[PDB]
Amino acid sequence: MFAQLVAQNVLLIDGPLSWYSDPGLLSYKEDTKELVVAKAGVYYVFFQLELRRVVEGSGSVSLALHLQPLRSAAGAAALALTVDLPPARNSAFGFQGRLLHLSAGQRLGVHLHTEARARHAWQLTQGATVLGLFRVT
Amino acid sequence: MFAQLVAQNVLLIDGPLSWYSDPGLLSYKEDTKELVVAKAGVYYVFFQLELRRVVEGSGSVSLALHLQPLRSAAGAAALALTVDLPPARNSAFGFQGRLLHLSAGQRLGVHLHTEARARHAWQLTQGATVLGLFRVT
Amino acid sequence: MFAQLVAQNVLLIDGPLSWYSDPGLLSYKEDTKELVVAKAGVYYVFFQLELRRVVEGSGSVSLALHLQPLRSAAGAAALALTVDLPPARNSAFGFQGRLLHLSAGQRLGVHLHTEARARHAWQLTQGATVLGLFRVT
Repeated sequence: MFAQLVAQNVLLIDGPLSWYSDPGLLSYKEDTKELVVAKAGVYYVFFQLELRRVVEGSGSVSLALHLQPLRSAAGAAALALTVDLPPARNSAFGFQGRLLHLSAGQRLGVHLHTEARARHAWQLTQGATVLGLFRVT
Repeated sequence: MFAQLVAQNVLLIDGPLSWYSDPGLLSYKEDTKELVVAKAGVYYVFFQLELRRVVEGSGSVSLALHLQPLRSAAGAAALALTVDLPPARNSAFGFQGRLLHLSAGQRLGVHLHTEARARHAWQLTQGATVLGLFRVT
Repeated sequence: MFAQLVAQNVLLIDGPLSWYSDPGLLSYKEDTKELVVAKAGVYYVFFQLELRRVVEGSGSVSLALHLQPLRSAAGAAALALTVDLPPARNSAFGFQGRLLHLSAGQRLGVHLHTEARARHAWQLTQGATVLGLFRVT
């Protein structure tokens, strides 16, 4: 039991990422942009983000994995990655992984936020933003 | 067979980290600040460190995983992470993982060192320093 | 089914890395500098690169994992890591992992490229460049 998805998005538009199964290799829902877990268990979950400067912009970008229905109003992220974008090093890269208890039926969604002096200046390297997981149980 | 711990420490005081089991989810010893492995085997082991600037400080911070009783006077680290702190990007982040042969009964300890022009200026983001592992055997 | 290799190379010479089994712990071929996979399956594959400034140089360094016989003229990398080297932070570090479908008999090779204003100025920290993997199947 495992999965790996690649993000379609290259432009830095805030909100949830759209995914597609990895060509290289539970299921995805294109309508809500939500991965859904079938088997309950402890999963190793990782994601990865590359950025390329395509110009003189700066700031930071954030990925956050949110689990299904929130189950609290607090809205905590199960996984979160921050990457700073230098002003004029034309690339930036983040990797993070950890163990997660996931429930049978639990939807997963990934959100991108960018607080930058130029959201136009950088963009995601196409094919280089990946969410992967496998069951340790 | 797996585990994941979160560091209590936010202040940058040198010496061994204090841990607690992840709320999200072999055993820990609070007295010596040492995780202890029950089953022998090859484990994937990872740790993760986030830092936040809370001011104009700089330098670097280091995490090192040391295995149990040293078994040599050399004192080599099984796992080690270095993160540089820029002077006035208000955050810094390190992730590292690798495969380790671990012995039944082996204690694990994690040490933090900081060589900085202001140890007061940065601190660990609370909940964001994690040590995790699972058996590949 | 797993493996972990450490790179012999410390100097920043372009081309394929030479490896050796991890002292800490399918097979390696010293003649072609190629790891070879025995059992078919989905593997979690990771690599790691540390760099140390040993002087006033700058630029970037790249690792790329290429799979066996190319099977296309395109020559895409299954795994790729980029690390920028600041001019006068005396260290740099990259980690990346993802899930890969690997074929029985498939050779793996890792290539290092450096585009730098001084390839002489930085070098790989000895023992700190690692390629590891384990089967998720």
